[PDB]
Amino acid sequence: TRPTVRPRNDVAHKQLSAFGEYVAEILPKYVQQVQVSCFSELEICIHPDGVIPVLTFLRDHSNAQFKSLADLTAVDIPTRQNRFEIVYNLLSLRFNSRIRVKTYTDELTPVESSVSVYKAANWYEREIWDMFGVFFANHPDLRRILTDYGFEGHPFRKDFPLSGYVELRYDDEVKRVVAEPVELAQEFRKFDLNSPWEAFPAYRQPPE
Amino acid sequence: TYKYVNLREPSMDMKSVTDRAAQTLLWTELIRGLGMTLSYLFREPATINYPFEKGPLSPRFRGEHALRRYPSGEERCIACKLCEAVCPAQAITIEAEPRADGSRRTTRYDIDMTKCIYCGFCQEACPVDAIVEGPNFEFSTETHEELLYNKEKLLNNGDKWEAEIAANIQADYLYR
Amino acid sequence: ASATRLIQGLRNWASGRDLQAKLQLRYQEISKRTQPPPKLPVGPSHRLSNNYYCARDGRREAMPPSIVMSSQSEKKAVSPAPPIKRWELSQDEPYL
Amino acid sequence: TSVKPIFSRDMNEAKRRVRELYRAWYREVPNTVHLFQLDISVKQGRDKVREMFKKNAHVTDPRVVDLLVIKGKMELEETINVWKQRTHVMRFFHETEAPRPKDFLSKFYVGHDP
Amino acid sequence: ELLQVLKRGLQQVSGHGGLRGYLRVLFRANDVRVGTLVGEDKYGNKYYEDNKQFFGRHRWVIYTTEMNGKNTFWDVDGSMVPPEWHRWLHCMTDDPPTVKPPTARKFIWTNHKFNLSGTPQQYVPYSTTRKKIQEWVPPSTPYK
Amino acid sequence: LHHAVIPHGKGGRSSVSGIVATVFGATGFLGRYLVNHLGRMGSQVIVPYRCEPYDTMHLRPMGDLGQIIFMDWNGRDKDSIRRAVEHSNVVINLVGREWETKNFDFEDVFVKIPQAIAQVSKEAGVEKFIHISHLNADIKSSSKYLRNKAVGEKEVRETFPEATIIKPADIFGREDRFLNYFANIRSLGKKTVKQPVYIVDVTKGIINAIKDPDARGKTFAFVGPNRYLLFDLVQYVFAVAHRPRDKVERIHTTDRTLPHLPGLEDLGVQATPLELKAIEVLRRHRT
Amino acid sequence: GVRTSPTGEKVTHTGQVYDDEDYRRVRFVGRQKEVNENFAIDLIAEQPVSQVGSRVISCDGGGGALGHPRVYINLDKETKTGTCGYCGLQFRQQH
Ligand SMILES: NC(=O)C1=CN([C@@H]2O[C@H](COP(=O)(O)OP(=O)(O)OC[C@H]3O[C@@H](n4cnc5c(N)ncnc54)[C@H](OP(=O)(O)O)[C@@H]3O)[C@@H](O)[C@H]2O)C=CC1
Ligand code: SF4
Ligand code: SF4
Ligand SMILES: [Zn+2]
Repeated sequence: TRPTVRPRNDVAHKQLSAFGEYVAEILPKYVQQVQVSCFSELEICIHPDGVIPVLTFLRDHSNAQFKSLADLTAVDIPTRQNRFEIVYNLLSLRFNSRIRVKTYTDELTPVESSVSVYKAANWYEREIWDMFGVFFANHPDLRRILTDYGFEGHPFRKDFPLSGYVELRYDDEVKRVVAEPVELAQEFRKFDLNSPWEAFPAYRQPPE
Repeated sequence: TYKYVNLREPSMDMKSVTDRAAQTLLWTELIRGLGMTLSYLFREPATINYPFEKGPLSPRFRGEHALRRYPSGEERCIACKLCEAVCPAQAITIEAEPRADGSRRTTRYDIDMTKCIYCGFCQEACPVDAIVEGPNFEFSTETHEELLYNKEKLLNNGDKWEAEIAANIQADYLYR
Repeated sequence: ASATRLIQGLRNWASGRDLQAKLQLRYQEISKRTQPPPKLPVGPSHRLSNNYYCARDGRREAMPPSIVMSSQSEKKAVSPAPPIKRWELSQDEPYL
Repeated sequence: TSVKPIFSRDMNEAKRRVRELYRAWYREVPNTVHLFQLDISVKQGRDKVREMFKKNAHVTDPRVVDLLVIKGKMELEETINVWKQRTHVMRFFHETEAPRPKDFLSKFYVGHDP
Repeated sequence: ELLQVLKRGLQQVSGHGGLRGYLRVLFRANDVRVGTLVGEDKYGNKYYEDNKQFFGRHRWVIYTTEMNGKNTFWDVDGSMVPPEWHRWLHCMTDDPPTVKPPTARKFIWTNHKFNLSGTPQQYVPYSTTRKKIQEWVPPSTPYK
Repeated sequence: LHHAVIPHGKGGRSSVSGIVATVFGATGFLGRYLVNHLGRMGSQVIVPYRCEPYDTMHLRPMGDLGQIIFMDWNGRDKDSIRRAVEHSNVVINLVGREWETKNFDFEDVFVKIPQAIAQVSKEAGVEKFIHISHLNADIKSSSKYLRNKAVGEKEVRETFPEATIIKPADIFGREDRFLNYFANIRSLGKKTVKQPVYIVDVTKGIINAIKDPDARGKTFAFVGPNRYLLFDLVQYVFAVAHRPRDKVERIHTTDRTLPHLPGLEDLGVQATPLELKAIEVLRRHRT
Repeated sequence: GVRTSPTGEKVTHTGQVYDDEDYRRVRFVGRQKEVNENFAIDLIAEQPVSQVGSRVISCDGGGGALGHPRVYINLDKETKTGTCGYCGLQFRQQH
């Protein structure tokens, strides 16, 4: 208990609980889950038709400033009707608190493209388009950054395998570097390590 | 606690403005920079004449990938496959058979020296300390064929020296 | 160094920072190796007779995150935290 | 089932935007075969452009057609700029076989191609 | 005292042994820092450690000609050292290997065959495995 | 037959194919494109070089990981040639120099080289040996080069019966000899028929013959699909290039068809004309 | 203990030496095959059979924390010697 166990502080837990119920009171149009972890960071789980209202609210209003933007990743969870998750990760400058706006989406329907209100979101948005495929309507510039120009597939899905379909080599028949389907030298032997016996008891989902 | 920089003002006294004017029209601070660089000229440079003076090191370097063996005995490995399970680029490849005795042994033990990223995870992981990151770092190889070490390569590379390896392990078996 | 007085005087004159003292050619704190074999102590583990692992069972203490509102006059509007205090100029040679 | 599509409302705007994009590709290819110092006649390049249009012909949904229009527009912009190179344009073609036919006989001699 | 350094500097020219031996190690690469003779070892090579020089120029090795018959007057390689002096020379210790020479092992080569890429003798990769599936041989008797 | 010789799946980049190919020469032109097409096929290629290792260093990495292999050889002895054919499934004679040197004339390369290698190939147990030659190299006049190739054809026909004697016409490509000689001159013209054939049609035919059994012993000759005038060809080369001695006898004299013996379409590979590839390959004009 | 193969190539400690139908011989051209010269099988008969009079004894491997972990072997077979799996060297009991 006292040694080697990272102690939690319930003060931040209670204050973020009050702040979360406050947000769910004042924006009832879009709020679904307001969850607080044990390490006391706020997680607000949101429908993707209030991205512009929630961010235009949470940038201002003088109960929570939150100027700073960070990570946006649309973490691909299958077995859902909506695969991808846009995760905005917002930081204050006056208050020292971190909130995670997790809004959901699918492969095709656009989110509202936050670049009009957070200027940092431009290359983050271009990266999420080039790696996942979440189109951003009413956005100025969608190009490819971090992948090749002759490349397609949105490689950070789960449906894109670890090796590539294309692979380059030089050949002198045409004096240039050409693309061929993959012919590995070793298998990348993947080891089964999902060991049984339920290493955590508090997270048992309800069975049938 | 904050200690900000660049907050002075130009003092309009005659002394300060004629000092800044002398700085401008008389190249004084540039001569100061030349003075600092010549002050490092007349030192003695810390180079080492390389192929005669090798550099310093630690007794915990990660080099050659040797194998060991028991005192007046046979090989120390077992083929317990922990090093293939922990090799973070999976350069280790182990195919194991038992021989005519019954004690378990190997057939094939491979390191890709290309894919080896020299962690020391197979140094920490091996229970009998069979594989040791070797001491020296001189590989300098012409072809790509040579850089795929075999088990007999690693045995003849552990037979090439152990006195180094045994001295370093006895220096540093107490920490790790 | 290990040399005459005129060139050492020109070195001190080209930069008055006492060049013979701190010269970046070390001769003395080459660490005396083959040290005595160090014993690594262990603190609040391996003590017998009380170390029930269920007591310090820190992995199992991770609760699932507590849920507040869903889709499935109250004098309020607190902030997530108190406003952070404005700092101070430090004493260790500030500006100005 | 609440779906907000990208640009169109039905396949009429799909046909409109794809015929505009094909017009752009048709007048953009001879500029590139002048610029990149290629090895390919103009009509061979135009035929493989219309081949790439014909490959995706069995798509019905308006969102997917609009998203293909987006993909083709992005790559046409990156080819009218000089941001791509000769490797990429030759990567669109196939002058490095890949020779394996669709014969069951050749897929019997060459092993294990059902 | 500028002429005293030229007098002191002329002595380590003769401290190597003379002129023709002096010209040998000078035109080999550089070194004129002779004077201590810590250790000689088989294949003729010598080892010097001074305490007036700093960390990195403590210890150095001078190789002999034709140690493996390879005309190594020129083109000295790395790993032309035996391994105990390889422990001594990287400053992995404070003792020469005349303090603890041996080991309790009867398998060490007498040679320390040096770096051998681009030679008549270089390493090759090969599978250390026997037959895979043991292809069947048809019987030798004829029929019909 | 023995394992690790059977084919495996797809082709190229350590996809192992059946052949183990010993290729002579290959530091020049046609052997280099043949090594490239074997590396695209993905087989183990033994190449002996008498020359510097640096030239085969620049034509080296087309093979995959440990696929190609090097050794040394000469045109005097048999021990290095036997060392080259210690274990070889197929072997090709692609040798020749188009100008006489001090140590070797046109004599004794075409005479001395194929005797020894055909002898040790028939002895040391190889299969499907393939020998190149020039088209219409006869006993007829005006070329010591071509009569020596006729002598070599006589020897390779007589000893080692089960060969494939093959001959292309004058071939053109990225490092061609005579087309670069056409671009690099200084000039006059006659009437002389000539068929050129692009180099990759020839090497596709060669590798199809080297993997195809049951068409062996039949000698082949290669066909240019146009077969038109020399002076029109020089006009077309100067037109696409924007500008207005045994070799010169060889190019001026004759290049004819021979309907006796089969060619491209009797093996099944599409011919490519001069004009398309000539627009492709004629760079290096002004600016 | 190399074997006089018809190829003449050195065998290994594992029976993997080639045939006359192997082209890996012709990739060993001019490059001398480095085989292990000191084997692992025959180095047990070089070591004497130790005799420890007790019943169930303990093997470590020549020094603490340098070797194999503690293995407590049994010597109850009247005619078969004990054998540590890690070490490989035998033990006998003295009545
Ligand atoms: N139109 C054409 O180009 C035609 C070509 N051919 C054949 O195609 C091949 C390639 O054509 P090309 O470029 O003109 O010829 P190359 O000279 O380029 O190719 C022959 C290769 O073998 C080497 N070689 C030849 N003779 C000797 C020798 N006596 N000793 C050692 N090495 C030798 C050459 O030089 P090195 O030793 O420096 O490696 C070169 O590596 C040749 O075999 C030629 O006979 C035949 C008919 C028509
Ligand atoms: S971890 Fe050690 S004992 Fe286990 S297989 Fe690897 S080298 Fe052998
Ligand atoms: S040090 Fe090398 S062999 Fe060992 S685990 Fe790391 S990458 Fe693998
Ligand atoms: Zn034991």
